[PDB]
Amino acid sequence: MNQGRIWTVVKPTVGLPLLLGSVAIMVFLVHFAVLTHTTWVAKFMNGK
Amino acid sequence: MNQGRIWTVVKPTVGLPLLLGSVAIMVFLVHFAVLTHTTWVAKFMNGK
Amino acid sequence: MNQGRIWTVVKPTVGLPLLLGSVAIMVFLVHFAVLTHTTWVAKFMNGK
Amino acid sequence: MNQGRIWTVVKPTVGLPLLLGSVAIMVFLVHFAVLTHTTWVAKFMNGK
Amino acid sequence: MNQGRIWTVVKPTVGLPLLLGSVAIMVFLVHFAVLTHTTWVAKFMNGK
Amino acid sequence: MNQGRIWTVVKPTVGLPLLLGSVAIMVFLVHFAVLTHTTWVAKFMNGK
Amino acid sequence: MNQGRIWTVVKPTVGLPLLLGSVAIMVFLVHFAVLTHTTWVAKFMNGK
Amino acid sequence: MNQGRIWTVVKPTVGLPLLLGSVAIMVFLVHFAVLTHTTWVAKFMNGK
Amino acid sequence: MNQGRIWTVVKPTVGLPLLLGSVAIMVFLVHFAVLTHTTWVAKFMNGK
Amino acid sequence: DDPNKVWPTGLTIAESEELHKHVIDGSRIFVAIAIVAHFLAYVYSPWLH
Amino acid sequence: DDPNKVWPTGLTIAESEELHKHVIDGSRIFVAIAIVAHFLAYVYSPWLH
Amino acid sequence: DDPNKVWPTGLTIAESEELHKHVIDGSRIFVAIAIVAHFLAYVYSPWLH
Amino acid sequence: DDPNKVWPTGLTIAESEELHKHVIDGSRIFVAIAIVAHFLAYVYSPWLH
Amino acid sequence: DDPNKVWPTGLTIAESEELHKHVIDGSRIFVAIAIVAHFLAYVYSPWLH
Amino acid sequence: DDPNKVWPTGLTIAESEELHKHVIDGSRIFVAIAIVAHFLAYVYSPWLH
Amino acid sequence: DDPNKVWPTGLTIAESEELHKHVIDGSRIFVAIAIVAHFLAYVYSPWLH
Amino acid sequence: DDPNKVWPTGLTIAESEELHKHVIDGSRIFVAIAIVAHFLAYVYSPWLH
Amino acid sequence: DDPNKVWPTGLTIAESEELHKHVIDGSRIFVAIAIVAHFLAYVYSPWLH
Amino acid sequence: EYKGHSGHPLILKQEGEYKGYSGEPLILKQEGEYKGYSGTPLILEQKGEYQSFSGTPLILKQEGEYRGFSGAPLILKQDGEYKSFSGYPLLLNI
Ligand code: BCL
Ligand code: BCL
Ligand code: BCL
Ligand code: BCL
Ligand code: BCL
Ligand code: BCL
Ligand SMILES: CC(C)=C/C=C/C(C)=C/C=C/C(C)=C/C=C/C(C)=C/C=C/C=C(C)/C=C/C=C(C)/C=C/C=C(\C)CCCC(C)(C)O
Ligand SMILES: CC(C)=C/C=C/C(C)=C/C=C/C(C)=C/C=C/C(C)=C/C=C/C=C(C)/C=C/C=C(C)/C=C/C=C(\C)CCCC(C)(C)O
Ligand SMILES: CC(C)=C/C=C/C(C)=C/C=C/C(C)=C/C=C/C(C)=C/C=C/C=C(C)/C=C/C=C(C)/C=C/C=C(\C)CCCC(C)(C)O
Ligand SMILES: CC(C)=C/C=C/C(C)=C/C=C/C(C)=C/C=C/C(C)=C/C=C/C=C(C)/C=C/C=C(C)/C=C/C=C(\C)CCCC(C)(C)O
Ligand SMILES: CC(C)=C/C=C/C(C)=C/C=C/C(C)=C/C=C/C(C)=C/C=C/C=C(C)/C=C/C=C(C)/C=C/C=C(\C)CCCC(C)(C)O
Repeated sequence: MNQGRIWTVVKPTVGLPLLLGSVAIMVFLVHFAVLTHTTWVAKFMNGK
Repeated sequence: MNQGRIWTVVKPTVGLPLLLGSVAIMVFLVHFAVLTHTTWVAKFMNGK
Repeated sequence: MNQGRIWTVVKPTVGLPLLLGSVAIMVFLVHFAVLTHTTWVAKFMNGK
Repeated sequence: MNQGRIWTVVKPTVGLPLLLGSVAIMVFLVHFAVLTHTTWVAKFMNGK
Repeated sequence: MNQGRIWTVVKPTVGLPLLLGSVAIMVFLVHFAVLTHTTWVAKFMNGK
Repeated sequence: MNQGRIWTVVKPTVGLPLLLGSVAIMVFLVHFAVLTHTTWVAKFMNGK
Repeated sequence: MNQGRIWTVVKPTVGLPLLLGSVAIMVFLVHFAVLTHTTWVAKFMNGK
Repeated sequence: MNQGRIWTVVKPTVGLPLLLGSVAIMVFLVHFAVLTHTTWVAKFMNGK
Repeated sequence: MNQGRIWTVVKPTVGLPLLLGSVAIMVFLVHFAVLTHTTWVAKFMNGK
Repeated sequence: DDPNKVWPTGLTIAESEELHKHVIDGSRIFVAIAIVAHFLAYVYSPWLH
Repeated sequence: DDPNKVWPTGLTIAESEELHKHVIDGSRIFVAIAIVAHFLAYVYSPWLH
Repeated sequence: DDPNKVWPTGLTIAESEELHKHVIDGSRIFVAIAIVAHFLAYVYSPWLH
Repeated sequence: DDPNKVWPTGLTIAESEELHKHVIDGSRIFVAIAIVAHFLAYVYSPWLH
Repeated sequence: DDPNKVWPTGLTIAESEELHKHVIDGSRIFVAIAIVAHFLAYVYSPWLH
Repeated sequence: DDPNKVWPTGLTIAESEELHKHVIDGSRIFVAIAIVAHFLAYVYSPWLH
Repeated sequence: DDPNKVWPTGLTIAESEELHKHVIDGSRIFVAIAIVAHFLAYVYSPWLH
Repeated sequence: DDPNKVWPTGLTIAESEELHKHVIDGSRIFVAIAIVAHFLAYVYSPWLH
Repeated sequence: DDPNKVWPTGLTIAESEELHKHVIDGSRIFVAIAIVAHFLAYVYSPWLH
Repeated sequence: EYKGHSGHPLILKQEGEYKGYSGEPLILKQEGEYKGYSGTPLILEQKGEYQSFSGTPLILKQEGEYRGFSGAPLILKQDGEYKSFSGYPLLLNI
C-alpha cells in the first residue's frame, strides 16, 4: 500500500500481465508440489 | 466486473491472447495432473 | 459467432497463427496423452 | 482452397515459416511417437 | 544502499520485473530443493 | 525448382537461417533416434 | 579492472542484468550440483 | 567457396553468431552422445 | 588474432555477451559432464 | 477531453468496458460448461463416491 | 465514422467479421471431422465397449 | 508541473496510484479466497490433524 | 478499388491467392508422397496385418 | 547541468536514488519476514535439533 | 514495375530465383552425400541385412 | 575528442569506467562473502576432512 | 553501378566474399584440428580397433 | 575512406581491432588459468594416473 | 594501445587482402550465371500463371461474400450493445 508509484516506472502492459501470469504459474507450482509429495490429494482425485 | 478499465492500460492484442492461451494451457495441466495421478481416467481411455 | 469483432483489437497476424498453432499443439497433446495412457493405440501401431 | 486470402492478413514471412516449420516438427513428433511405441521400427533400424 | 544510481543505467521497467521475478523464481527453487531432499517437509504436507 | 519466388515474400535473413538450422537440428534428431534405438551404433562408438 | 571500457560497447541495461542474472543462475547450479552429488547437505537439510 | 554472397542477404550480426553458436552447440551434442553411449570415455574421465 | 575485424560486422553488444555467456554456459556443461560420469569428483565434494 | 481520452492502449474507457463485457460473458459461459463437466464427473466418475 | 472506422489492427468491423466468418466455418469443419474420428474410435476401439 | 507530470509509462502519479488500488484490492480478495481454501483443507484434509 | 487494395501485409488479394496457390499445390504433393509412404508401410510393416 | 541531467533510462539521479530507496526498504522487509520464517522452522522443524 | 518490382524482402524475382538456385544446388549436394552415407551404412551396418 | 566522445551505449569512457568501478567493487564483496562461506564449509562440513 | 550496390545487409558483394573468406579459412582450420583429434582417438581409443 | 569508414556496428576497423585485442588477451588469461587447473587435476585427481 | 597481461603481439593484420592460413583459393568467384555442381536446370521458370502440378482447380475463386461449407449463419450481428448470453449486469461501474 505504498508501492503505488511503481506504475510510473514499470509499464502496466508489462507488469500487470507478468504479475497475474506469475501468480497463476506459481499457484500451479504449489498444487503440483503438494500433489506429488502427498497421498491424500491423489486419494481425493481417485475417490472410490 | 469492476476491472473493465484493465484494457485502458493492458493492450488487448497482448492481454487477450495471454488470457485465452493461459487458460488453455492450464486446462491441459489439470487434465494431465488428474490423468497421471488417478487410475480411473486411464481405465476410461483404455475402455474394454 | 458473437466474438466476430475480436480482430478489431487482436492483430490477425498474431491471433490466427496462435489459434491454428495452439489447436495443432492441443491435438498432439491429446494424442500423446491417449497413446501413453492406453495399450490399444500402441497395439494398433505395433500391429501383427 | 477457399482460404487464399489468409496472406492478406497473416504476413507470409511469418506464416510460411510457421507453416513449414510446424509441419516438419509434427512429422518428427509422429516418427518419435511410433518409434517409441512399437517394436518393428527399432527392429528395422537394428536390422540383422 | 550505495548502488542507487543503477537505475540511471538499467531501465526500471526491465530491472524491477527481472529483480522481483528472479527472487520469486529462486524462492521456489529453494522450496523445491528442500522439499525434494528432505522427508519432514513432505511429512508436514502429508499430515496425519 | 518452381518455388524460386519464395524469397520475394520470406526474408532471406530469416528463411535461410531457419532452413539450414532446421536441417542441422533434424539431422541430429535422426542420429539421436537411431543411436538410442539400435545396438550397432553404440557398439561402433564403443569399438573393441 | 582494465576492462572498464566494456560499457562503451556493451549496453549496461543489457550486460548488467545479464551479469547479475548469470551469476545468480550459476550460483544455484552449483548448489544443485553439490546438493545432488553429496549426502551431507541433504543430511543438514533433513536435520534431526 | 561459391556461397560467398550469402552475406549479401543474411545479416552477418545474425548468421555469424548463429554459425559459431550452432557449431559449438552441436560439438557438445556429439561429445555428450559418445560420452553417454560408450564406456571408454567415462573410463578416461574416471582414470584410476 | 587475425579475426579482429569481426566487430565491424557483429555488434559488440551482441557478440560479447554471447561469447562470454556461451563460454560460461559450456564451462558448466563440462563440469556437469565430468561430475556425472566420474566417482572421484562426487567423492571430493562428499569429503569424509 | 477527459471522458473521451484515448488511453495508451488506443481504447477509450467505453471501448475498454465494452471489451471487458465480452470477457465477463465468456468467463461465465466457461464456468457453466465446467459446472456441467464437474457434474458429469460426479455422476459417472468415482471422484466423490 | 464508426461503421467505417479503421481500428488499431487495421481492419474495419466488417473486415473483422468477414475474417471471423472463416474462423467459425473452419471450427465447424474441424468438429465435423473430429465427430467422425470419435465415431470411428467408437466402432473400432475398445473405448466405450 | 510535478503532480501533472506524465511519466515514461504514460501515467501520472494519480493514475498510477489508482491502478495500484485495484492491485491492492485484488490481492486482498485473493488472500481472502485462499484463507477459506486453507480453512477447508484444515477441516477436510489430514494436513494438520 | 477493392481488388487493388494493398492490405497491411503488403499483398493484394490476387497476390495472396497466387501465394496460396503454391501452398495448396505443396499440400497435395505432400499428401501424395505420404499416401505412398503409408502404402509401403502397409506392404512391409505389420501395421494392418 | 550534471545534477539535473536526465539519463537514458529517463530518470534523474535523484529519481533513481528515490526509486532505489524503495528497493532497499523492500529488501529489508523481505529479509525480516525470512528471518522469522527461519526462526519458525528452527522451532518446529528438525533442521538444527 | 511488375517485371522489376522490388518486393518487400528487397529482392526482384530474378534475385529471388538466383538465390533459390543456390538453395536447389545445396539440396542436391546434400542428398548426394546422404545417398553415399546410406550406401556405406548398407555395406557396413546390419541395417538391411 | 576522445574523452568527450559519447559511445554507442550513450556513455563516455569516464562514465563507463566509473560504472565498472561498481562492478569491480561488487565482485570483491561477492568474493569476500564466498570466501567466508567456504571457510564455514571447511569448519563444519566434511568437505576437506 | 552493380558491383557497388550496397545490399540490404549493408555489404557489397566484395565485402560479402571477403567476409566469407574468413569463414572458409575458419572451416578448414576446424577440420584440420578435428582430423588430428580423430587420429588421436584412433591411436588412443578402442574406437576402430 | 577505408581507415576512417564507420561500419554498421558503429566501429572503425581500428576500434574493432582494439576491441578484439581485449578478447585475445582475455582468451589467453582464461587458457592460462585452465592450464593451472589442469595441472592441479593431474596432481590430485586419478585422471591420468 | 591496450597492453594486456599476456605478451605481445595481440593481433595480426595486413594491408592487401586476407592472409588465410589454409592455403589458396579460399573462394571461387562468379562473373555470370550461377555455375552449380549438380547439373542443370536448377530452377523452373514461370512465364505467367502458376502451372501447378497435382491438377486444377487449385484454389476456389470468390466474387462476393464468403460462402460457408457448414451452413448459415456463420456470424451473429450486433447493433446498439452487446447482448449478454449470461444475464445482466455484465459489469459494475462508477
Ligand atoms: C604466463 C602468464 C601470461 C603470459 C605472459 C607472457 C610474457 C611474460 C611474455 C609473453 C609473450 C608471448 N605470449 Mg603470453 N602469457 C600468457 C598466455 C599466452 C598464451 C596462452 C594460450 O595462454 C599465448 C598463445 C600467448 C602468446 C605469447 C606470444 C605472442 C609471446 C611469445 C611466447 C614465448 O615463447 O615467449 C617466451 C617464453 C616465455 C615467456 C615462457 C617461459 C616459461 C618458462 C620456461 C617457465 C616459467 C615457470 C614459472 C616460473 C612458473 C610459476 C608461475 C606461473 C605458474 C607461470 N601468451 C599468460 C596469460 N606472454 C612474450 C612477449 O611478449 O614477447 C614479446 C613474453 O615475454
Ligand atoms: C595443414 C595446415 C593448414 C593448411 C595449409 C596449406 C598449405 C601450406 C597449402 C595449402 C594448400 C591447399 N589447401 Mg589448405 N590447409 C589446411 C586445411 C585445408 C582443408 C581442410 C578441410 O582442412 C582444405 C580443403 C584445404 C584446401 C587446400 C587447397 C585449396 C590447396 C591444395 C591442397 C593440398 O594439397 O594442400 C596441402 C595439404 C593439405 C592441406 C592436407 C594434406 C592431408 C594429408 C592426408 C596428410 C598430411 C600429413 C602431414 C604431412 C603430417 C605432418 C605435418 C603436420 C603434423 C600436419 N586446406 C590446414 C588448416 N593448405 C596449398 C596451396 O595451394 O596453397 C596455395 C598449400 O601450399
Ligand atoms: C553426382 C554428383 C552431383 C551431380 C552432378 C551432375 C552432372 C555432372 C550432371 C547432372 C545432371 C542432372 N542433375 Mg545433378 N548431381 C548431383 C545431384 C543431383 C540430384 C540429387 C537430389 O542428388 C538431382 C535431382 C539432380 C538433378 C539433375 C538433373 C537436373 C540432370 C539430369 C539427371 C540425370 O539423370 O542425368 C544423367 C545421370 C546422372 C548425372 C547420374 C550419374 C550417376 C553415375 C552412376 C555416377 C556419377 C559419378 C559422378 C559424376 C562423378 C563425379 C562426382 C563425385 C566424384 C561423385 N542432381 C550431385 C550433387 N548432375 C546432368 C545434366 O543433364 O546436366 C545438364 C549432368 O550432366
Ligand atoms: C497423382 C500425382 C499428382 C496428381 C496429378 C493429377 C492429374 C494428372 C490430374 C489431377 C486432377 C485433379 N487433382 Mg491432383 N494429383 C495429386 C494429388 C492431389 C490431391 C492430394 C490430396 O493428394 C488432391 C486433392 C488433388 C486434386 C485433384 C482435383 C482438383 C482433380 C480431379 C480429381 C481426379 O480424379 O484427379 C485424377 C486422379 C487423381 C488425383 C488420383 C488418382 C490416383 C490413382 C488411383 C493412382 C495413381 C498411381 C500412379 C500411376 C502411380 C505412379 C506414378 C507416380 C508415383 C504418382 N490432387 C498428385 C500430387 N491430379 C485432374 C485435373 O485437374 O485435370 C485437369 C488430373 O487429370
Ligand atoms: C455436414 C457438413 C457440414 C454442415 C452442413 C450444413 C448444411 C448442408 C446445412 C447446415 C446448416 C446449419 N449448420 Mg452446418 N454443417 C457442418 C457443421 C456444423 C456445426 C458443427 C459444430 O459441426 C454446427 C454447429 C453447424 C451449424 C449449423 C446451423 C447454423 C444450421 C442449422 C443446423 C441444423 O440442425 O440443420 C438441420 C440439420 C442438418 C443440416 C444436419 C444434421 C446432421 C446430424 C445431426 C448428424 C449427421 C452426422 C453424419 C452421419 C456424419 C457423417 C457424414 C459426413 C462424413 C459428414 N454446422 C458440417 C461442417 N450445415 C443448415 C442451414 O441452416 O443452412 C442455411 C443447412 O442447410
Ligand atoms: C445458465 C445459462 C447461462 C446464464 C443465464 C442467465 C439467465 C437466463 C439470467 C441470468 C442472470 C444473471 N446471471 Mg447468468 N448465466 C450463466 C452464467 C452465470 C454465472 C456463472 C459463474 O456461471 C454468473 C455469476 C452469472 C451471473 C448472473 C447475474 C448477473 C444474474 C442474476 C443471477 C441469479 O441468481 O438470478 C436468479 C436465478 C436465476 C436466473 C437462475 C434460475 C435457475 C432455475 C431455478 C432453474 C432453471 C432450469 C432450466 C429450465 C434448465 C434448462 C435451460 C438452461 C439449461 C438453463 N451468470 C450461464 C452462462 N443468467 C439473470 C439476469 O440477469 O436477469 C436480468 C437471468 O435471468
Ligand atoms: C538450490 C539450493 C539447494 C540452494 C540455493 C540457495 C541460494 C543460493 C539462495 C539465494 C538467495 C538469494 C540470493 C536471495 C535474494 C533475495 C533478494 C535479493 C531479495 C530482494 C527483494 C527485493 C524487493 C522486495 C524489492 C522491492 C521493490 C519495490 C517494492 C520497488 C518499488 C518501486 C517503486 C514504488 C517505484 C518508485 C519510483 C519513484 C520515482 C520513487 O516514485
Ligand atoms: C494442477 C492441479 C492438480 C491443480 C491446479 C488447479 C488450479 C489452480 C486451477 C485453476 C483454474 C483457473 C484459475 C481457471 C480460470 C479460468 C478462467 C479465468 C477462464 C476465463 C475464460 C475467459 C474467456 C472464455 C474469455 C473470452 C473472451 C472473449 C471471447 C473476448 C472477445 C472480445 C472481443 C470480441 C473484442 C470486442 C471489441 C469491441 C471493440 C468491444 O467490440
Ligand atoms: C525421428 C525419426 C526416427 C525419423 C524422422 C525422419 C525424417 C522425418 C527425416 C526427414 C528429413 C528431411 C525432411 C530432410 C530434409 C533435408 C533438406 C530439405 C535439406 C536441405 C538442404 C539445403 C541446403 C544445403 C541449402 C543451401 C543453401 C545455400 C548454400 C544458399 C546460399 C545462398 C546465397 C549464396 C545467397 C545468394 C544471394 C544472391 C542475391 C543470389 O547473390
Ligand atoms: C557444475 C559444477 C559441479 C561446477 C561448476 C563450478 C563453476 C564453473 C563455478 C563458476 C563460478 C564463477 C564463474 C563465478 C563468477 C562470479 C562473478 C563473476 C561474480 C560477479 C559479481 C558481480 C557483482 C556483484 C556486480 C555488481 C555490480 C553493481 C552493484 C553495479 C552497479 C552499478 C551502478 C550503481 C551504476 C553506476 C552508474 C554511474 C553513473 C557510473 O554512477
Ligand atoms: C561435454 C563434454 C563431455 C565435452 C565437451 C568439451 C568441449 C567441446 C569443450 C570446449 C571448450 C571450448 C570451445 C572453450 C573455449 C573457450 C574460450 C574461447 C574462451 C574465451 C574467453 C574469452 C574472454 C575471457 C574474453 C574476454 C573479453 C573481454 C574482457 C573484452 C573486453 C572488451 C572491452 C573492455 C571493450 C574495449 C572497447 C574499446 C573502445 C576498444 O576500448
